Amino acid sequence: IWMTQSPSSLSASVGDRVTITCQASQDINNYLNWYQQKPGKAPKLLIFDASNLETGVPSRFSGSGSGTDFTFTISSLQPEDIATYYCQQYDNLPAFGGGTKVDIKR
Amino acid sequence: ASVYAWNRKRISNCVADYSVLYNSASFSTFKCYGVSPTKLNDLCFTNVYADSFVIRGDEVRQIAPGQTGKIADYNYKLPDDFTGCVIAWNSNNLDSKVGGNYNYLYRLFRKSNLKPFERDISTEIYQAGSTPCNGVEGFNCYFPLQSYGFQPTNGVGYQPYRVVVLSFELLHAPATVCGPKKSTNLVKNKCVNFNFNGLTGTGVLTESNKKFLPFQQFGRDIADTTDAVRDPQTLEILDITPCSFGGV
Amino acid sequence: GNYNYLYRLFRKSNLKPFERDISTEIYQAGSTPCNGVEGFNCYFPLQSYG
Amino acid sequence: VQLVESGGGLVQPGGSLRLSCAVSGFTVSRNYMSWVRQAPGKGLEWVSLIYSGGSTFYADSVKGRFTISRDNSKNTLYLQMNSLRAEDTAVYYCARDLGYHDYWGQGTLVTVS
Amino acid sequence: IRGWIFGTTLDSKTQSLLIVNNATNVVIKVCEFQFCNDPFLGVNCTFEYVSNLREFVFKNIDGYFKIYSKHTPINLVRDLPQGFSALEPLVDLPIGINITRFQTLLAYYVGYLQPRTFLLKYNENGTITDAVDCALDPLSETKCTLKSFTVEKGIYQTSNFRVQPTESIVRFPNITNLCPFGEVFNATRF
Ligand SMILES: *[C@@H]1O[C@H](CO)[C@@H](O)[C@H](O)[C@H]1NC(C)=O
Ligand SMILES: *[C@@H]1O[C@H](CO)[C@@H](O)[C@H](O)[C@H]1NC(C)=O
Repeated sequence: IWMTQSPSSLSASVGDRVTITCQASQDINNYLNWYQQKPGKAPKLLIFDASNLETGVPSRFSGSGSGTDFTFTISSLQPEDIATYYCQQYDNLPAFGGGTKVDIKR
Repeated sequence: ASVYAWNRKRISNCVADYSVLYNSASFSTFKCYGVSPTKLNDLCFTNVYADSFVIRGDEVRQIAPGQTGKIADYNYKLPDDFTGCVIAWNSNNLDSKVGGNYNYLYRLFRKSNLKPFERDISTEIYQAGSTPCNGVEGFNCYFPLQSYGFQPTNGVGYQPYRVVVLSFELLHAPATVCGPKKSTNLVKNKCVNFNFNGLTGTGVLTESNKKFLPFQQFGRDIADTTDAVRDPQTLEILDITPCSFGGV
Repeated sequence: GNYNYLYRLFRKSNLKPFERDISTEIYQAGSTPCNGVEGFNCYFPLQSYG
Repeated sequence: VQLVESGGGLVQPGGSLRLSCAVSGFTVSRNYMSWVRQAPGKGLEWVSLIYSGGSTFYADSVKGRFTISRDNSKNTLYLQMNSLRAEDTAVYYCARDLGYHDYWGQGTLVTVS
Repeated sequence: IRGWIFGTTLDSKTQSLLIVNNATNVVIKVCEFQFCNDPFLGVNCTFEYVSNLREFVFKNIDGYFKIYSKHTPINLVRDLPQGFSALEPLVDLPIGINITRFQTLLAYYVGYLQPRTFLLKYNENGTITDAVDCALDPLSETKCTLKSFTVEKGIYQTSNFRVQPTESIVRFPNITNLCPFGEVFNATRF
């Protein structure tokens, strides 16, 4: 199962609604997690099981999707959300996505 | 049953027509270790055990001797010297639901791997850290079971599969599970090598004149020689006249 | 893992003394003729040692 | 709650190195514990996992060369690396697996050249 | 009389045969039943089957429970009738449960089998019409050594009589010290 994460880079502004897409080569039910990683820092778990926001993560991050197409939704981007985001297939071979870098729009 | 709570059925005192299994096209996995299912029709066993459960396709490989993983370690484990058969078939049409069937569970945490044929159904809160949980979930305190997500649109690896493991057990007791052991037609007035219920010989079978009792099977002459037999299917008594011979 | 060493796993009858069989005929494990095509119940008689 | 890993260093190809991961607030032997690495400028790659029951598993790129283990008395996870290659150069994190990993260490840097 | 219980403990600790004829239905079970102290009737199962003077023979050989039976009319109260009759086989259970003790479920009579040699007379119709116990008396010994229910006058050699020992004598020298095997197997150097 191949995880295709798109786009590689996306530019957004503070307060925007951001949509990151992770595409699996076939149906993986809801077995997907999302991570956030900032330069020089360890990854941070945001959502597990495709639609369970991890405790303490702000309400902005919203996860949804089922089957073969999954999305991470940041309802209101804040300054500390510019980072790289990774999807990971769960209950399998821990395959990771290529990552999406969210950068400052200008 | 769920894999963590795999059901076991004991088969005893019957005829096991294994052909119905190994001639069936309804099974995608049929792998027997240490035994050929064709030869099972010629063998008897004290007991047979059918361990039935449901997993996902990618986990089917874990149902085999010397295998590791979630299912092998925490749900169902086969011995390294396992003798018997493993049968598995897709059950997407039966165990999947459009909204997702979560009735099937698997054990996600356990303090140690299962021993062969061990069954663990406890719902104890799993203590992942050094703080005792005392039955209360929280940080480092997790439920040991998790539901499968079975939808009809799931990939074949994630689709449900029903698995039955047949194991054979011989004890210090009579073997009561036996194969078919079919028979053939019988011919009279011709020299035949015959094998009735438990006895074998050579001779000519002829219509008899005796009146065997309802419970008598094998005749006997004065000099401890088989004389007549009761045909197991037809309630007729056959005299055994040994085939002609003599000096030249 | 060296798999260059093989062993025959199926045969229609037991070998006679000092008999040597190197044939690669497909063993028909079921009632369906194989016609030289491997598959379900149609096996290559040899298997490699691990 | 913190994961404190150490042992990364510069080493020649074919060399050996053991990484240690001291845990606090979590019992390594009671958890799914993994090593995950990140090559310079690349994404995350899962390396190895040890089950609570003791079973271990490895990514294909490291199979036969890396060994994961743990010490209960020291509450510490280990990654023993042998026959290191240039492509093993990465920051190595140890993480607790709930595949969804919630607790990460700060990472230790391995350079093979 | 209604049925029988066979087993070793018969207290739900090990399998035990239970045979009961409930008034139209014969039922045989081998479950690990929990029995009462006095299991009377109102005035893990490995097998289950469902279907004046009466005689039965129960025995257990090589895991097989043989049950032979015979029925006959009678006009007598105070004792068994004198006469001869053979018992046919009815059941051969492959149960495999070893029995040590048994109990009845309701006047009756109980006897215990012994490994004896018998001479049986089969008539033209295959049925036993008479028997001779080969160890009952000298005449019966002669009958079973000649293999004929009637023996004509004469003197026949049947067996050999030998006295039996009355006491067992064991003699050995009086030595106390243990053999120093330890110094050889536990020797520091070999
Ligand atoms: C056995 O089955 C055959 C038919 O297959 C039948 O004709 C015959 O009566 C049966 N015998 C007994 C003893 O039931
Ligand atoms: C043996 O049975 C036949 C009929 O089956 C009968 O005519 C005969 O009288 C019987 N023999 C005796 C001694 O009663």
